[PDB]
Amino acid sequence: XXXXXXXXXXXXXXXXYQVLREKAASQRRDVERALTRFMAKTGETQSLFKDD
Amino acid sequence: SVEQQLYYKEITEACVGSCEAKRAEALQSIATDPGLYQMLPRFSTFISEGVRVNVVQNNLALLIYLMRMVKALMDNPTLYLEKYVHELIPAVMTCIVSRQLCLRPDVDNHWALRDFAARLVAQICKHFSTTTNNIQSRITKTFTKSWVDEKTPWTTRYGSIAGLAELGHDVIKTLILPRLQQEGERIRSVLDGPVLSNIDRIGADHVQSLLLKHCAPVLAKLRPPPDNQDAYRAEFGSLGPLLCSQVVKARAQAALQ
Repeated sequence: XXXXXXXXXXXXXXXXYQVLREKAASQRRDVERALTRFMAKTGETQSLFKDD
Repeated sequence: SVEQQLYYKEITEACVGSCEAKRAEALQSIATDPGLYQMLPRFSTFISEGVRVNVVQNNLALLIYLMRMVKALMDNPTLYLEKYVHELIPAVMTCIVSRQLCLRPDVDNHWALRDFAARLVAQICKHFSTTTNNIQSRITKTFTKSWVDEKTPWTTRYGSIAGLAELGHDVIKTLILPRLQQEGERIRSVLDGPVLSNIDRIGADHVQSLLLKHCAPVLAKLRPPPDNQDAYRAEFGSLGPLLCSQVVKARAQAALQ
């Protein structure tokens, strides 16, 4: 069958529900912290300690 | 959700707005984002369509903004950029073509900034030739068809010579070397004859600058540095003895270590 016949390729399955929504919530947390740092260092700033 | 398009709106308004501190901070932001994808299709689509619009509108500042945007896309060790490279290869290289529809002098210096965009093309060729080998072959065939033929403006010849300059050592050794002399005779036809085509004159002048100060070290490696006038006779006169002088400067820079 290595020479005559053939097959078909998909090459992408994970199917892990809890892992998928962990990845989605981690990406949401990353977007939160990224925009947090962005407009944290962008605009008018008052800190918690001195010069955070 | 909602924060995706908020980040997209603010990052495109930082891309268009000329706040220079916010410019550099957004570039370092894109360079330092862990896990910033799924916006990358809309990011690259905005890049390609903004390249088309800025080719139509001839705004060099938005062009260098988009090239720094591509540079910031390059400097992330997390972005598997592979599947979207087919959108970045036109969007950069359409910038390395366009038909001199701007103003002349300082935009010729901005064509040198598009040679820095050809350095970006060199970084793409360094990081993405792992395909069933197509990318470097496609870019070298495109640069060859730009470089060889006549009816090619100085923007196209300039960008082709700049891209083949950025591709590296044996590109200059094997592809520029044979018809170096014929394009030198083309510039000699631009020289010594008519006067009032100064776009083409200054274009051929810094074409000569690229040719000299990038083809000097490969001839310094191959050809031995006696016989400066014989090296000029072997390389159509006009390169020598500035070819041998820049070869001596490259030997001094190599011996500087």
